[PDB]
Amino acid sequence: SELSERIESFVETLKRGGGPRSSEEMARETLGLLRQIITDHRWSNAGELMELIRREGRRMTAAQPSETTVGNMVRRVLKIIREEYGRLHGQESLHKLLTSAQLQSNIIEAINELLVELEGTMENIAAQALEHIHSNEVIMTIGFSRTVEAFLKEAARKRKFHVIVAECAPFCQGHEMAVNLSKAGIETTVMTDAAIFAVMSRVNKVIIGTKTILANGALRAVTGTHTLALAAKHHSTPLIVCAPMFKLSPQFPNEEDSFHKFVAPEEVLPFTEGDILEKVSVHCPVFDYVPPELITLFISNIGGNAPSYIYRLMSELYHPDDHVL
Amino acid sequence: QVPTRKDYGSKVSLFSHLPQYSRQNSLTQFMSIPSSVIHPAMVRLGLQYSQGLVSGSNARCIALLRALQQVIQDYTTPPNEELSRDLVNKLKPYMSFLTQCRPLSASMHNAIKFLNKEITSVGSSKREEEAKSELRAAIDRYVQEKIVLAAQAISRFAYQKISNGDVILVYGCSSLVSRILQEAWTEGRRFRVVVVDSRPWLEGRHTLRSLVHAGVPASYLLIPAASYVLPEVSKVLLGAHALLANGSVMSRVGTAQLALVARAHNVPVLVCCETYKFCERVQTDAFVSNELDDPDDLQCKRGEHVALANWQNHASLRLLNLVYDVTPPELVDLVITELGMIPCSSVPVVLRVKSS
Amino acid sequence: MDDKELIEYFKSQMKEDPDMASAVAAIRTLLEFLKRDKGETIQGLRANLTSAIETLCGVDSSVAVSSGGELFLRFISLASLEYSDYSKCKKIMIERGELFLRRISLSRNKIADLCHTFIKDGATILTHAYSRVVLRVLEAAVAAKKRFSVYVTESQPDLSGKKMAKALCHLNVPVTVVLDAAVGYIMEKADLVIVGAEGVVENGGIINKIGTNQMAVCAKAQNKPFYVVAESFKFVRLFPLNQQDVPDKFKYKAEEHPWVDYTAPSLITLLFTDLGVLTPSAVSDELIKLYL
Amino acid sequence: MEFQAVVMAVLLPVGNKPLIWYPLNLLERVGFEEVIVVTTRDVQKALCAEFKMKMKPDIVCIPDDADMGTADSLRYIYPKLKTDVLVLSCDLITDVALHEVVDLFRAYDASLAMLMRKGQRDFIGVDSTGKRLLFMANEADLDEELVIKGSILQKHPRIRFHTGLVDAHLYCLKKYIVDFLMENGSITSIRSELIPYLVRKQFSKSLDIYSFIKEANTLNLAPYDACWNACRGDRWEDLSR
Amino acid sequence: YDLLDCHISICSPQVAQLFTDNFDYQTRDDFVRGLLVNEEILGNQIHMHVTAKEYGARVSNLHMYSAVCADVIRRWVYPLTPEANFTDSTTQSCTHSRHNIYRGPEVSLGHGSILEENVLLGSGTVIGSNCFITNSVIGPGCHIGDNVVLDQTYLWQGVRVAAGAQIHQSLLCDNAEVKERVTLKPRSVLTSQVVVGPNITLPEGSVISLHPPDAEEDEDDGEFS
Repeated sequence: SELSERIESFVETLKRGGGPRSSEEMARETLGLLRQIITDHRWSNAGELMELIRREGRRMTAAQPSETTVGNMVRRVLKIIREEYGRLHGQESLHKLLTSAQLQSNIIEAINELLVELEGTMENIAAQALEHIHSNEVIMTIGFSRTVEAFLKEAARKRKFHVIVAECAPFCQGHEMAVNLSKAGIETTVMTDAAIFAVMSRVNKVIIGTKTILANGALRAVTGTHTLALAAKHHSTPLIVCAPMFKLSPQFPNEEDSFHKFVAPEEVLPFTEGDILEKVSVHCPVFDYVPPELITLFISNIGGNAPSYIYRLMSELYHPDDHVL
Repeated sequence: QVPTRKDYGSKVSLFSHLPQYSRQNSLTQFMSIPSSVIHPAMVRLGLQYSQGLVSGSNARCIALLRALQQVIQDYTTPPNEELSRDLVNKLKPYMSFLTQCRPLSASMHNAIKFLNKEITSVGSSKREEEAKSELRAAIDRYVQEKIVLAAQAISRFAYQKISNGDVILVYGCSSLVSRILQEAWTEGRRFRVVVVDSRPWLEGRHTLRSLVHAGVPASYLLIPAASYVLPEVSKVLLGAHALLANGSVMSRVGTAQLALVARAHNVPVLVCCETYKFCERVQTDAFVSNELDDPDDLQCKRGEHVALANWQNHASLRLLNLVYDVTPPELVDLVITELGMIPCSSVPVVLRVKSS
Repeated sequence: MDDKELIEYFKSQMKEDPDMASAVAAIRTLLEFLKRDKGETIQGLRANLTSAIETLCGVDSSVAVSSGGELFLRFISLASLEYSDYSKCKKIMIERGELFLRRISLSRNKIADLCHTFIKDGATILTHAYSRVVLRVLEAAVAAKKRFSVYVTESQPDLSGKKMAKALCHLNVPVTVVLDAAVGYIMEKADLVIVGAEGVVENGGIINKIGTNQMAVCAKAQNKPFYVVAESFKFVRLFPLNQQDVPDKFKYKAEEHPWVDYTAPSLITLLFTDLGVLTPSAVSDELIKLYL
Repeated sequence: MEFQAVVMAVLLPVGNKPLIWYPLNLLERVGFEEVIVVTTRDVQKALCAEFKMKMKPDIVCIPDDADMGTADSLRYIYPKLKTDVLVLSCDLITDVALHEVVDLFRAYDASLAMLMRKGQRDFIGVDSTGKRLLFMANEADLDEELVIKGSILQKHPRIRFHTGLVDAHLYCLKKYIVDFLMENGSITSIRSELIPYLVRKQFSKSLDIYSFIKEANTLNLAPYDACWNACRGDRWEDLSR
Repeated sequence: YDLLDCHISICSPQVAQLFTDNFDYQTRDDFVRGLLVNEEILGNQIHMHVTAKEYGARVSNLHMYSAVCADVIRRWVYPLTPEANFTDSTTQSCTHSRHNIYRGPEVSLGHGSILEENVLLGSGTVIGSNCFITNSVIGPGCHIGDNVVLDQTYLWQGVRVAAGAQIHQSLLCDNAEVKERVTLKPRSVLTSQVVVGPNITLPEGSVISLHPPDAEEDEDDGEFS
């Protein structure tokens, strides 16, 4: 009842406009909502609970497939029920092929500790940040993302370096990073996207955030990230991606081409142009697809990793059956 | 003498050697209204350059040549002097002032060199009126053969490559590309055009206004989304502001990005440029020779707040506004000139044959 | 003189000397037709000559024939440039054609006497199809008492590779026939890949046998040197942007089986023409200089 | 040379220092080695002789007829005109950096540049940027409704209107404007008819008209109150000069 | 003059009182003009808010209907989108592709047909062979023949079109039908199950309906009487 109306409000907020802007807020709200779902709805066996979770997660994902934090948090919860059921009652590999009613409290405590560990991902990333920045380095970022801004603005407490931020047109939110970071004395620079390659030779390394990392190591980021990665590969400069663990989602690029997110073309082309708006077709995607071959490293709350290892993290977070959801 | 334009705002350390002025600060505030340095063919062109009333390289060259035609017409020799040298010695301050208003381009450099050579070639025995008339005629012939006939020949050449049912990608406001596409569409070619624009000038809309006025189907998008649209793109066609002896292409900031992503997507790249735009000087990057425009154009109004409003009050904050960049030759597959369809590596060869 | 007689003249010139290049025979046919034409106007010469050019191109769809015809017509224009009178023009046409024919006859030996210096003793030679120029340069290298291994592909459409293998065994040279799909597997054992060219495009890329492009790409992947040999008259004012852009009049008639591929100049180390050893830019320079 | 400074007078050397001296000095503040002044003849065609007692850098004076407006004065003085002109009035006390106004005449290659100030009856309407004026009229020729054409709104859909603004009677004008003035004798005064005629003629290779807005000073108008205000402010104005 | 009337107003109960006092007022424009002509008495200043980053319009005629449909298909009113399914109904589920090609469930595109751009297909539609549909909207459950050309048209639910027809800029209401060898000129209208007979080309301004007098022509199996 009350939980149902809260779920409906959450779905409507996702459909219209994200209230809690930070992805961490999305993860915390999704986990809390799943907590009241588990506590309130009645179930005898784990199967009906799993299918109810499948239905609710399907509804929430269908509300807005552009962002996948809700989806992979739901998948993590489903794996939590699977693990708890296997523990209280009793991974695909060649070894497997050759060889061969009180869990509610355990589920609740698992979700609680998941929230506790999710709280400190930013702090862990900041703690390990200092080992990848040396004095008088040149760093370039794209758009706005709180992870990398915390990264740099804490790693500059003991080091001095230069930072270049390219505005992510049309949503010129790189200016926000520039202002916030220059309010910490970092000697930053504000730049357009069209100049990326023009300056890319004189950059030591490039650190970027992301919105979602796929299974193959390819990621979905803000528009223009693919061009930056291509320039990096051309100049062979290392590329660092700062992404917490919950931004890892088990889908794959070729899925119905509902991958990008197209917004109103008002930002790209103002409505004041007039007559020419009929014969002209305008596209304003907000996300770009970066292949895994252009990525050098992954920094998460657990440490450093290579893209070629990303698949393993998939097996430790999501059961293969719950990919389709 | 003419004063020196004050540099506005702090600059990036890597770009400390380049000047950076502001559109608000006009040098004419420190010059006589009845121009006493020399006749005011200076100030009209200098103001239209500094304020950005004329942007196209061909437009800049044509305006400069018209202004210098007026200079020659109004010029008179001083007694006990030779025209062939006094004219150039007097013309050098015009170039200094024009550079102060806004740095010159390769096309204008070539025009100045050509006119200086023409003035030097003028004999010391011929009469004043004959010399002035022949200088004006030489300027007219240069304009004709180096712009109009060159554009027509380049359009005829490009008509071969443009096939039916393909997609052609352009960039920015370039007169040559727009004329090529319009003439190709005139001859019955049926195709689409994809327009890529970039902040802060946003001059790409210009060519869009042309394309609809020519009835050509078109599409418009910003530069960062180019990687999204290239898979359905069949050809990329770019205008160039200059060609260097090493085969590199000096052009607007986004040109190199488009070339690199097109190569990464396996798409042929065409560069259309006139022979007179070829420059002998060479460079390997955009840092050694560029031009920093007014950084105040970078400010944008998102929502109800401008993030970069008081950027001057942050000591650590820096803004750069590049206007030019260098595309390496290995990413260029064509140079389309009146001489024909050549590879980039043959750019110096043209410089050899047109020099004599 | 009629088109048929031209056709049998061309075919007989081909058959009498199997070693003669196709473009050489085409140029000889054009010169003979000019020798017996009884025309009076240079424009009348140009129309008949170009019409015979398309006639021979229909007879033989090779790029070399079209390149030779274009070179011949440019030679006609060059001869007529500074001769207002027509009889003096015609005599100069004949004499310069004789000189041109003898020079292109000696061109193959000129290429051979220059190309063989790059064959390191004990190295491995890789070749695609039956090209007479590479055979001649291998003969020159053998004459210098050098030892080398040779691999040749089979050129699946018509097995000219086996014919080249026979012609090389005739010279007592260690040669091995390999499948067209094994080039990569052989690319590791090679030291330098020399190949003939059907034709040369503006920037230095080569129009050649269909299997050349993949071999060039594989060699570039292994960073092995890649040398192409061709004569001067094989130059042409064409410029494809990719394999699709090649005109269909050269691909076929020589499901889908094109006989021709295009190789970009970025994958070519050097060219060996009678003018000398050339970078790919030199071809574009020569074409620019020829046409004013 | 392409500007020929022209001073209108149809005045009286009133004040602490002669009135006509105040604008003329401005001309010598920025170049303008030579200047043409036109005097009145209804009172006496000899005020030039009285003005010849000043100490300006260089002066040229020309008498006129008894009845002659500003446009009539230009019609008389045309044979001495060879290029673009800069018409001023004797009654004008301001410290404007003139280089702004001519910039509008310079950069945009306009056919007319004027100076207009925030006064402290006649309506003007400029575009959004506040440089190119688009409409102008007076309540004398308007009964109750102000009329705007459709075409001007098609080309400019946002017009900003000003009411209490005061003219400084300073105009940079092209030569063909003077030639057109020659072609038609129906024009008698510049402000009264000539400027609105051009403004309307901008919309039938076109006509460009620009006005620069100031916020510092006006001209010494005919009313004695304006003269008193000018006298009060003259000490502050001359403190810098 | 650059403003567009979105027909959106923020009002006070004073508006209701003024309406219930001023009997003659009938429309919003009448109220605005009456208040702006009755200035000194009950001053009641009217204020304005202008937006330039969001979309708002009011459809009032076929011109505005076509303009609004074209804008909506082109995502001008985001988040409102045909594939967004803001009304949670099963039928309006859609998938978004390149060139704004919106496809519903069970469309079954025929061989050789081409959807060029800005095309929305209702669920249950059937498309023939070598069809060319551009800048148009097709309602659910429609049926289209072979070699049909549709440009800037709008087909509601249940519309049936025979093969070989050419349709430009017209509107076809629900359950309408068109026979073979029929060409529709721009701005044509077909309403409420009117079937156009074979071998006819309607003029430019062609509005037809079952009701005799209002429609310029009324018929059920032809266009000639």
